[PDB]
Amino acid sequence: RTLIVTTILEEPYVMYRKSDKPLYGNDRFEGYCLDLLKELSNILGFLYDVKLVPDGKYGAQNDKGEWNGMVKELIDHRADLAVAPLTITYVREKVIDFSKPFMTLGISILYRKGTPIDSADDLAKQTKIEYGAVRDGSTMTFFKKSKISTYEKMWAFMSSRQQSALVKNSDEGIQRVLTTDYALLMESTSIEYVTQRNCNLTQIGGLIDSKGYGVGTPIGSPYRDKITIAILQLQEEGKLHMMKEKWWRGN
Amino acid sequence: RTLIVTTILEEPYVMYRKSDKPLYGNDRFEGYCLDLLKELSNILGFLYDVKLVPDGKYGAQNDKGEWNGMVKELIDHRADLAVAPLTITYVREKVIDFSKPFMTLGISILYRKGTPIDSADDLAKQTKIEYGAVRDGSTMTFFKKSKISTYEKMWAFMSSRQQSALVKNSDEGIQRVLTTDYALLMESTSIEYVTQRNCNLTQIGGLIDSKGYGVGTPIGSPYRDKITIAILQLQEEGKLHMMKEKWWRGN
Ligand SMILES: Cc1cn(C[C@H](N)C(=O)O)c(=O)n(Cc2cc(-c3ccccc3)sc2C(=O)O)c1=O
Ligand SMILES: Cc1cn(C[C@H](N)C(=O)O)c(=O)n(Cc2cc(-c3ccccc3)sc2C(=O)O)c1=O
Ligand SMILES: [Cl-]
Repeated sequence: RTLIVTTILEEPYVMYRKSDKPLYGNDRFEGYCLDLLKELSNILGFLYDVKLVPDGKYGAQNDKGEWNGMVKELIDHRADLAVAPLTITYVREKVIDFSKPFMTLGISILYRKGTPIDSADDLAKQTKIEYGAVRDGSTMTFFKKSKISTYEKMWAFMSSRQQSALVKNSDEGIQRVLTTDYALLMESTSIEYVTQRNCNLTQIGGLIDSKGYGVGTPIGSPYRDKITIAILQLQEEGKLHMMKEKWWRGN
Repeated sequence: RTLIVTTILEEPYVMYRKSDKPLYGNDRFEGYCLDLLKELSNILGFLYDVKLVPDGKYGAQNDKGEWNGMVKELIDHRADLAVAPLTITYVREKVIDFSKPFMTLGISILYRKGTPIDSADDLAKQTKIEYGAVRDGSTMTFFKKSKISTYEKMWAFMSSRQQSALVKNSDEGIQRVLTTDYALLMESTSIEYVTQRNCNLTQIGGLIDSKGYGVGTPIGSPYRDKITIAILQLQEEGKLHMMKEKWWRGN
C-alpha cells in the first residue's frame, strides 16, 4: 500500500521547490512537513504519494455536518494521512484520528523590540498601542469565545475597533506592526518565523493558549499510533528540533 | 466499574489536604491532578478510586524489562488510569497507552531578574555564572544525550564541574540559585511554580526541549481516546488554563 498523503501549501511546511529540474511526484515539494514525512516513512517503512488538498482548505464543517479540506479527504478515505500544520481539535477528533503532536504552539504577541510592554496584560489596560488579530481566524475566535476577563477586555477593544484592529490576513498584520504603533496577536510558530527574518520585531510574553499540530488519519487507522511512536523518537533524538531549526532559522 | 487511578504525591499536582476533617477516599487529596480527574469523571461519567503508587515511583525499566512505579501498576492491570505529571515517552508507549497531553513543558532556565542573560547560548559561552541540573534527572540526561553543539558544550561544563554544578534535588538547586551566581536548568512547569512564589527569580529564555504529561492507561484501554477528547474540550473551553492558574499563581 502506497499511502496517499493530503497536505496544503503553507510556508515553511509545504512549498514547491524553487527548481526547473526534472522533479516528479514527492520531489516537487520541500518543507518542514516533507522532511517530517520522509522521517516517518523511514521509521515506519511506508511508500507514499503527496497530494495537495484539491479545495486548498484545512477542514471545517457546515450545518449539514459536511466537511471540507484535508479533513474531508480523510473522512472519504481519499487520503491515508494528513501531514500539515493541522490543529488537533475536539470537533475534528469526532470524525478523524490524530497522532500525538509533532509541534505545540499558542497564541502570542508580535511587537517591536525595546519597549516596556512584556505581556498581554500590559496591552489590555491601555489604548495608546493598538492590538488585534486576523479577522475571522483562530486567534480572533479564541478572544471572541474567551471567558477569561483579561482576554474579554482585549476582545471588547478589538470588536469595537473592528474596522482597524482586525486585519485581512497575516501579511497585512505584520505590515501594520512594522508601520504603526500596533501589536499582532498570532500563533507562536508564525511569530518565531517572522522574528527570525525581521530583526526589529520580537515576541512579547508567553503563550496565551495551547494546541498541537498532529498527523490526521481516518478513524481507526492502524498508522496513527505508529506515527505517534515515530514522532516521540524524533523528538527524543533531537530530530524535530533540527527540522524546526532548518526551516525557521533566519539570517 | 469503579476505575482505580494510580498517582503520586507531587506538589501542586497531588497533595494531602491540610485538614483533620473526616475526609475519606478521594476527598483526602487535592491538587491540579485531582481537579483534572474530577473534570474527566464528569465528562466521561466514571466512578473512581485514587490510590497512591505503593513504591512512590513514576515508572522505569530494569535490564530484565521489569517495570516499576505507576507504569507497572498499569501493566499489571492494578490501575485503570495514571493521572499524574507523567511524561509521554517513546519507551513508555511500548508498554502503556497515553492520552494526548493535558500539559506541555520543556527544559528552561531559572535565574535572577535584571541580568543581560537571555538564553542558554548566553550561559554556554561563559564560565563566570555557573549552571547545572539535578543529578541523574531527566534534564541532566537530556544534556548528556544531546548532539546539539550548544548543549554538548553545556554538558561538558556540567560534567567536568560535576561535584558543584550538579545538585542533589530541585530544592537544593533553587537554594543554589538564590544564594550564589548560579542558574538551574529545570522544567518550565517547575520554573513557573517557583517564580510565582519568589519575586527575585525569573525564567530565562524559552523551552530547550518539548514533552507532554498525559493520562496513562493499559495498552488497548477504551478510556484513552475518551480522555483525549475530554482534555481537548477542557483546553478549548479554558478550563485547563483556570486549573493551572488555581495551583500555580502566587502572591
Ligand atoms: C499554518 C497555520 C494554519 N492554520 C490552520 C489551522 N492550523 C487549522 O488546523 O485549521 C492557521 O489557522 N494558522 C493561523 C492563522 C492563519 C490565518 C490566516 C487567515 C487567512 C489568510 C491568511 C492567514 S489567521 C490565523 C490565526 O492565528 O488566527 C496558521 O498559521
Ligand atoms: C513533576 C515532575 C515529575 N517528574 C517525573 C517525570 N515527569 C516522569 O514522568 O518520569 C520529573 O522528572 N520532574 C523533573 C525533575 C524532578 C527531579 C527530582 C529528582 C530527585 C528529587 C527531586 C526532584 S530532577 C528533574 C529534572 O527536570 O531533571 C518533575 O518536575
Ligand atoms: Cl493518541
